[PDB]
Amino acid sequence: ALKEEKYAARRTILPILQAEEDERFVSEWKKYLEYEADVMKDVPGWKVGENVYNSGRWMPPATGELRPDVW
Amino acid sequence: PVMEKLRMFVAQEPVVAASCLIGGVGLFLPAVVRPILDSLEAS
Amino acid sequence: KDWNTVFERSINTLFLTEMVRGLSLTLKYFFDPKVTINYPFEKGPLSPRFRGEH
Amino acid sequence: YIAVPAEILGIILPLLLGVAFLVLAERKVMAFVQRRKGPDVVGSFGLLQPLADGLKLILKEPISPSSANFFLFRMAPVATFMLSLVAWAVVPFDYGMVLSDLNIGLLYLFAISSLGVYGIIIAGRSSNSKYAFLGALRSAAQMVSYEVSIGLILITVLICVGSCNLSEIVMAQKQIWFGIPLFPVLVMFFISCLAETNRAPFDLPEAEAELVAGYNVEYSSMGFALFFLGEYANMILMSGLCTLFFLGGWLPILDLPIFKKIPGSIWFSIKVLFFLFLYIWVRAAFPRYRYDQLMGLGWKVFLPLSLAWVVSVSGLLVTFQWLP
Amino acid sequence: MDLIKYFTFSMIIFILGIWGILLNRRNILIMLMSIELMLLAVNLNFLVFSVSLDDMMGQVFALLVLTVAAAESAIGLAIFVITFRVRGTIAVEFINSIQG
Amino acid sequence: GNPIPTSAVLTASAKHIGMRCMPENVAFLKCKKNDPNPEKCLDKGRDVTRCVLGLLKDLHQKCQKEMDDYVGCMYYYTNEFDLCRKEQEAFEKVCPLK
Amino acid sequence: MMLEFAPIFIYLVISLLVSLILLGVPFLFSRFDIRFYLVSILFLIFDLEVTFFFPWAVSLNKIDLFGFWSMMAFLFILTIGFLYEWKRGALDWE
Amino acid sequence: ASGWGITGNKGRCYDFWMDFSECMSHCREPKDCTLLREDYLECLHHSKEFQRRNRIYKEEQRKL
Amino acid sequence: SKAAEFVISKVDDLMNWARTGSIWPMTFGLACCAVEMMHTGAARYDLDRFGIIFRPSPRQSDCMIVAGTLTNKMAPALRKVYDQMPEPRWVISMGSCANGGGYYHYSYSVVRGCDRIVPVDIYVPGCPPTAEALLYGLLQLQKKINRRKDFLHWWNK
Amino acid sequence: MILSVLSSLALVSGLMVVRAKNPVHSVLFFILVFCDTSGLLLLLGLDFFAMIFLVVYIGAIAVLFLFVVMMFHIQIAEIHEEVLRYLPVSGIIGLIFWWEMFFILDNESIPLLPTQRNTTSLRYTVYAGKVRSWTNLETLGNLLYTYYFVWFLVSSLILLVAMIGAIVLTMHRT
Amino acid sequence: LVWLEAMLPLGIIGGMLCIMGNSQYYIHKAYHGRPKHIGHDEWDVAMERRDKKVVEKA
Ligand SMILES: C[C@@H]1CC[C@@]2(OC1)O[C@H]1C[C@H]3[C@@H]4CC=C5C[C@@H](OCCC(CO[C@H]6O[C@H](CO)[C@@H](O[C@H]7O[C@H](CO)[C@@H](O)[C@H](O)[C@H]7O)[C@H](O)[C@H]6O)CO[C@H]6O[C@H](CO)[C@@H](O[C@H]7O[C@H](CO)[C@@H](O)[C@H](O)[C@H]7O)[C@H](O)[C@H]6O)CC[C@]5(C)[C@H]4CC[C@]3(C)[C@H]1[C@@H]2C
Ligand SMILES: C[C@@H]1CC[C@@]2(OC1)O[C@H]1C[C@H]3[C@@H]4CC=C5C[C@@H](OCCC(CO[C@H]6O[C@H](CO)[C@@H](O[C@H]7O[C@H](CO)[C@@H](O)[C@H](O)[C@H]7O)[C@H](O)[C@H]6O)CO[C@H]6O[C@H](CO)[C@@H](O[C@H]7O[C@H](CO)[C@@H](O)[C@H](O)[C@H]7O)[C@H](O)[C@H]6O)CC[C@]5(C)[C@H]4CC[C@]3(C)[C@H]1[C@@H]2C
Ligand SMILES: CCCCCCCCCCCCCCCCCC(=O)O[C@@H](COC(=O)CCCCCCCCCCCCCCC)COP(=O)(O)OC[C@H](O)CO
Ligand SMILES: CCCCCCCCCCCCCCCCCCCC(=O)O[C@H](COC(=O)CCCCCCCCCCCCCC)COP(=O)(O)OCCN
Ligand code: SF4
Repeated sequence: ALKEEKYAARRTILPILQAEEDERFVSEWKKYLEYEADVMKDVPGWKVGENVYNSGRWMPPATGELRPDVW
Repeated sequence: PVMEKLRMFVAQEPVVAASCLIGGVGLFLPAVVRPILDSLEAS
Repeated sequence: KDWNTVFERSINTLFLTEMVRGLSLTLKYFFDPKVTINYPFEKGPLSPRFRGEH
Repeated sequence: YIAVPAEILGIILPLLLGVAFLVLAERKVMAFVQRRKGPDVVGSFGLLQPLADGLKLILKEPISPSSANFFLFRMAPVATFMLSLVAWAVVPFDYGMVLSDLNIGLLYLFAISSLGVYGIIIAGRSSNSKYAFLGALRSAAQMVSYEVSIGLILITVLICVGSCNLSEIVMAQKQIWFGIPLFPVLVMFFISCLAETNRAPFDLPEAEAELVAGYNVEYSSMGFALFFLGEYANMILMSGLCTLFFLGGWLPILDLPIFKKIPGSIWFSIKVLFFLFLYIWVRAAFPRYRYDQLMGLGWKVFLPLSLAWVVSVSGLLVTFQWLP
Repeated sequence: MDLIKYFTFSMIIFILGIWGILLNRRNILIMLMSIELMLLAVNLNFLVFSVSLDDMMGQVFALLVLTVAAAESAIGLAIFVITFRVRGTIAVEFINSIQG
Repeated sequence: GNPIPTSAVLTASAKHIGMRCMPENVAFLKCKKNDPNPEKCLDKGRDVTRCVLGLLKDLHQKCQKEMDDYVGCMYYYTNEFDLCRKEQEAFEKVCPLK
Repeated sequence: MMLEFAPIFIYLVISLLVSLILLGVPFLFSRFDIRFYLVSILFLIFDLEVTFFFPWAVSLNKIDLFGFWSMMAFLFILTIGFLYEWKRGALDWE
Repeated sequence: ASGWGITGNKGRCYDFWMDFSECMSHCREPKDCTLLREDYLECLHHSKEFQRRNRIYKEEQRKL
Repeated sequence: SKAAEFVISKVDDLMNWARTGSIWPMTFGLACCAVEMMHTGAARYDLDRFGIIFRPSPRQSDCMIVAGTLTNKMAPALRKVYDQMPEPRWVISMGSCANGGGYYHYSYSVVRGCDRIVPVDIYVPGCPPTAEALLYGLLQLQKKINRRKDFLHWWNK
Repeated sequence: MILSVLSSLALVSGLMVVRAKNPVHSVLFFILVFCDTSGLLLLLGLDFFAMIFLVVYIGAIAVLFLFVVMMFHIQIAEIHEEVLRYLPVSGIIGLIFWWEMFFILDNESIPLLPTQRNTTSLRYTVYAGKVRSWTNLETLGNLLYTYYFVWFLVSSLILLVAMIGAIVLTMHRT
Repeated sequence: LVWLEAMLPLGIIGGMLCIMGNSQYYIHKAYHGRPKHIGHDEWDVAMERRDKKVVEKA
């Protein structure tokens, strides 16, 4: 019961934390897209922020670190 | 006449007999008592 | 021989009953006074017949 | 992280002092049972005896016999001493009083225990002495044999708790100390701890008078002291583990405000002291088994009983749905 | 670069096992040890892939492979022991009588 | 004025938040379930954030002292409810969950 | 999280240093017994038994009756092996 | 492909896997499921993503 | 050097205190004198209380007590055990037999004093010396150890 | 860098496994290799496997190897041989394996070149999976005994075979 | 009452254990500003990292 109390507490404040994180990531992604537009200016055939997945479904950017979340 | 053979086994191997009884209780409870408790809960 | 005596033997073997008495009377001497002599301030007893240095 | 070394030293140095005084306490209690005094000249009430013995040891010339395993011979005591030290990183003394709050702490302790055998084996083999080698082999076999029962008892506690975190194991005993329902398991654990630390009535390396040479017979000066210190630190650790698993660690005896006044570290210390006293008392009370007898006890008595307790506890908790 | 570095670690362990087979023609105990090294490298390969792919199958199989490694070493060392007992030596010239 | 919405403040107020911002929370979670893309969920996030910050300001206005003590203890014990029962009761007696 | 393992490493380094200091300051002023192999084999088997017990013990609340009986079958096989060893005299050191 | 994630949730690439499998379960020619298959493999290895980002880094190193 | 000598003497006092407070004899229990030695270690006199702990291996020993008659057959064994003792080390000769051959002096099989085989620091007279006499001899050994100035002699060498 | 350190330690320790003249020394170096492997496992976040590698590989398997090798008392004459004449055959076989097998992942798993820009801000955090995190231990235990229990039991059969074989091949009852 | 001599070394051991607990507890508290929290999981770490921003950027 003690654990469920803590876990319910985490559940009620989840949406606001997620919304904050979403706003942060969107702003950072816009900045990175402007950066890529500048760097790849004068490279023909480019498309800024092209989705590499054919389905077009959204995935977070891959990081190239095997297990970053545990450290 | 296997009723003092078990007596003799218990007298000579108390540790093995105790281990068998303890583990047998641990096996008997989920095998028999748990389905009974599950059945009484359904009704 | 009998279920009661076999049970009593099994319990005594499993519960180390006879090991308890040794622990108890070792513990009894723990609180009693000690026999050690505080040499050289205190000495052991000797008799007028003691054969020491010529 | 800059303050981490200070915490580590605040663990290691008082532990070494505690070992030095555990040796003195063993001598004192043994003497008092034997109606004598034990150390009482070197310092008041003999309280300076450990410092004098340590000073003597460091001022003793090392021997290092002309063996072909010069490196291994000196590294074996280092290995056993370091292993005795590092188990304390995960030991909690009170709520939040622990260096490493490992989620896998129980298995980590099991791993350290399993590693302890190598110092003894390497000391026996590297010493270039058939007696030391044979004694080391026998001691190693005894330790691995009783490690099985220790692991199974660990599993019994784990089934009750549902987490390998030592602090969680302590806090799971707020309702009742595990030593009450699992009292035979606690007795089994204490005996297995005696055998695992090569302590009486299982102290083969101490049986020189029985034509059984110990694994450290060729050692002098500080290698021998390292072996001794590791052994006594492991005794303190086994007492601490008995306290954590079955006597509720830092918890008070009764959940009452009168008992909650005194800090949890003091509760933990008092329980550890009780178990150390039992170590000494047992050494004072009984003769020792032969090697073959204790091996038979390890494999024929404690393993079957430990496995049976695992089965019984798990079956009972599953049946009535009392699992964590 | 993480995944290439984790994979080359296990890869050097595997190549070391292969080299130990190649370099130990008079020492079959080390040949057994080299085979364990290869098995350890494969086990590491399963664990790394499990993390990289976010999949548990690599972890289940790693545990089972550890069981196989243990049984393999037990039986192999028994066979080594009985070979030594029969011959009184472990030299390779005393285990070459079956040929042709 | 407006309390800094740190982990301590949010965790201490979590029960009030769950009782008060339930519709916004559920709507946000449904939209996240349908689409994990953060851009396609910003509106529901703003609704959630406004509800939560309004409730935070309200609770600060009603019981300032009890809220301060409860938040302070929660931060001191890293949001461990068990070590904070007294001030939790004091906070809930003056700022009822309703 | 693996954060808690870092103090263990620093602790190991410090313990090693203490060991070297203590050990280094005084430098300033053909009979094969098969029963050991057999006890090693038994320890290996029951070591793996404990290994497999750990996840089971922490997972009992989720695996329920099926997991309990599967582990029981595992133990039944291993205990038949143990009975075989017991009868054959592998556990006797006399 | 299994769906069991290493942290106790659905695996990262399992929805891609299931789309690919469901496509192949009724398309008599595997070339009709090529796009979903390469999406699954891209989720496993991120090859095209990292290649494109390396192109960006390359152009940055060229223009500096 | 008005400051170096004081620190040196303090160091030597610390070394002597450590070495007198922890004397770990190995017993060469040869004959009747070993029984009185056992009594010295027993409860009435309690050599433990002086820090004296008896060791089984010469490797962990600082002192050898020769308690009893030394025969010609045994002499090589005594010398080899003495040669395994790490420095610093001392030898106590206990009883007339070990001191000078005693009642067996004129025998064809007896070493006429263990000081023909090993250097002796203290001679404890008696046949056997009482347990208290052995304790007095051990206190004389402490007195001899307390004249050592190892650090000072090495500083000047 | 840290993986460079651990890989270098593993490389040297493994060479010592395969090249030490004394087999007891080989067993000890093998133990160093397993310690380094455990370090890598801790880097991957697999603490259960990191501990189990110590318990089983070092605590049980290496102990078995050490007991057997120590009681063998192998003389170096029985297993000595010069290895200078193997350098070429190891060179081709190693190179071919090196060129093929250290780089097999490169075409499938192309590394991300680390740039002079902070990509850490593009890490997206999903708090939903963080409400109730599972340990490596409980994630494995959720699967071993229910969904894949047959493989578990077959492994038990393998261990039973090991026990029977150990008895039948070596037992000499007094 | 002579047996009280033996209780002094045991009391010293107990005090040593109390030190190994409390000294490491107070050093951690002084450095981090609050006592160590048992059971720090992914959620708590994410909370602390986000709280650094929510505090410093205010
Ligand atoms: C019982 C017996 C006794 C014996 C025994 O057991 C048995 O005892 C056992 C005891 C064991 C030791 C226990 C413990 C460790 C520590 C571990 O070492 C941690 C290393 C990890 C953690 O390191 C950092 O982790 C976080 C950063 O990641 C830090 O967080 C910050 O950053 C956060 C984010 O901004 C902020 O939010 C936070 O606020 C902020 O604080 C955190 O502080 C810090 O710890 C991994 O880190 C690396 O990994 C990176 C990824 O690969 C590498 O990145 C690089 O490559 C990238 C491209 O790939 C490029 O993009 C990058 O630019 C480029 O740098 C890079 O090399 C490096 O970072 C190494 C293993 C070892 C020694 C064990 C050995 C084996 C034993 C001796 C066992 C032994 C067997
Ligand atoms: C031979 C020689 C002789 C001499 C010698 O050596 C040997 O002899 C040796 C013998 C040694 C003494 C032994 C013991 C102590 C006690 C210790 O003092 C208590 C430890 C502190 C923390 O630990 C507690 O707290 C834990 C958490 O609650 C308890 O856990 C609970 O909860 C768990 C979970 O539910 C359950 O599982 C547990 O069962 C349950 O108990 C844990 O048990 C308990 O110990 C006391 O804390 C307090 O101090 C705080 C300061 O900040 C104050 O905080 C306050 O102020 C904040 C700011 O505003 C606000 O935010 C806060 O809200 C607000 O509270 C406040 O006063 C109060 O908290 C002080 C050190 C001393 C004297 C040692 C000195 C040195 C020696 C004399 C040695 C000496 C050298
Ligand atoms: C040292 C102890 C030895 C113990 C030996 C005795 C027990 C050995 C195991 C024998 C098999 C089970 C016997 C127990 C009968 C009671 C089974 C029972 O109660 O039924 C449960 C189901 O029990 C089982 O089905 C488990 C069977 C265990 C598997 C035993 C193996 C049998 C053959 C397997 C074939 C695979 C090939 C073998 C490979 C070697 C009902 O559970 P549920 O359907 O309501 O929900 C499932 C669960 O609660 C949620 O996860
Ligand atoms: C608050 C105080 C807490 C104290 C905690 C620690 C307690 C003190 C522990 C130390 C006690 C003294 C230790 C020295 C004795 C060591 C020698 C042990 C020898 C031994 O194990 O003998 C075996 C029986 O004991 C055993 O088997 C031991 C295990 C007993 C477990 C009991 C198992 C069944 C219990 C009944 C449970 C039923 C209820 C649940 C359903 C049988 O071997 P043998 O060869 O000596 O045979 C001869 C029998 N005369
Ligand atoms: S001196 Fe006397 S008491 Fe001592 S051994 Fe010789 S005869 Fe026996």
